[PDB]
Amino acid sequence: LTACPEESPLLVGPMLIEFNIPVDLKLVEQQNPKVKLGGRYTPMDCISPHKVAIIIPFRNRQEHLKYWLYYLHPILQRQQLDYGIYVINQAGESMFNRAKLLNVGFKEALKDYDYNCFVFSDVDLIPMNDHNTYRCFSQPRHISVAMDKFGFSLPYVQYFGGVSALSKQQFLSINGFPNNYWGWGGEDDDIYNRLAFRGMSVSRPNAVIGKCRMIRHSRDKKNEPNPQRFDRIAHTKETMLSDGLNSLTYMVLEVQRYPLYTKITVDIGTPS
Amino acid sequence: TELTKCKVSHAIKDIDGYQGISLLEWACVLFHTSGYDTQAVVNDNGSTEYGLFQISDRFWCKSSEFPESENICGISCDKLLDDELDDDIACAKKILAIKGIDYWKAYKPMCSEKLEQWRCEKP
Ligand SMILES: O=c1ccn([C@@H]2O[C@H](COP(=O)(O)OP(=O)(O)O)[C@@H](O)[C@H]2O)c(=O)[nH]1
Ligand SMILES: [Ca+2]
Repeated sequence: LTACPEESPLLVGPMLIEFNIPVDLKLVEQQNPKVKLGGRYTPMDCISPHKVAIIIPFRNRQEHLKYWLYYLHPILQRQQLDYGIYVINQAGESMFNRAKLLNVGFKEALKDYDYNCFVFSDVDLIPMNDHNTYRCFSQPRHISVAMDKFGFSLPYVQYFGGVSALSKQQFLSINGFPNNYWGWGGEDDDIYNRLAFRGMSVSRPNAVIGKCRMIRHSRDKKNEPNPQRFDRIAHTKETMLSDGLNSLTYMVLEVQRYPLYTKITVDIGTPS
Repeated sequence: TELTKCKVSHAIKDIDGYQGISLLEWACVLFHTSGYDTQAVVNDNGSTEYGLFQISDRFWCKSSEFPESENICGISCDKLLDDELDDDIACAKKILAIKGIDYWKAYKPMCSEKLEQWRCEKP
């Protein structure tokens, strides 16, 4: 009945994150008995004020998800968050639309519980220090701040890709994310633009507690560099009014509830 | 071959200033243009862009698929995929003189402010 402490006493700090030893979900499930059907966990000791929905954009990346789950579940519990895992699976073969799947995650998670915070994470990024809290702050939160891929440094100060968090209000205020970015790149630069045009800046853990590992992979098919990203990124100010939460359309083809997570398959259409 | 900010700034010294562009602006541009990957190859629309600078085979180099390209730079696009940047730099230099920095579309939107961060903090 007690509010959880500002900082959790279960934090372990830096952790070794490797991807050699193959993972067994069933074992992971076993090691994580407190996680309920659909990837929902809520602290039984204290009351967390962080009602977090972790949203993962997805498509043929099951190996990655296994690892994601194995590492994050223990981590999110140590962070004492009231959370749910949501894998938004893009059905079909058209270009990958990261930002639109995240938008869907937001709408679809709100149907299950009244989450107040939203973490958007790619399947291939694992935090290497549990002090890098997966929650919302007074400002929009960029989490995967120092990825191994960029030599544990932030590639550019305007970077908002990888893992980030927005409270429900912060998200709503920018009309959520854009649905019009198909193919790789720029949607995160757009989101960043959106925040700025709404008077919000970006909060970030320092480079040491934000060390992040990214599971290596080959550039995915159907997610090639968007040739228009640069043009689109320059009109955020105007397009953000007509492209976002208020223009989201999709069809839910299937809601799967596994013990460690909830996976939704959706048809979000094609690059119109 | 995935290079880094500093490697890029070191191999690019000779293009600094040309057409008003600094090495800050170049690292910024190259990062968003190629990710600093000398073997980057991106298909756009009926044309392919090559290397660190993503030089198009539509007008700048001769590619096995576009044997009619004006090949303004007079080079085989494939020579833009190795780790010798001299010819990539020379061609870039032609693109600047003839079309200007806006050939590189990342320039205006990503590289118009906050350049301080793009400097290489190493000798
Ligand atoms: O075919 C695809 C392409 C992308 N993704 C998801 O989209 C994210 C984007 O990865 P990207 O290669 O752009 O990572 P970045 O280089 O921007 O860190 C991945 O992490 C996945 O969660 C996926 O699931 N399937
Ligand atoms: Ca070359």
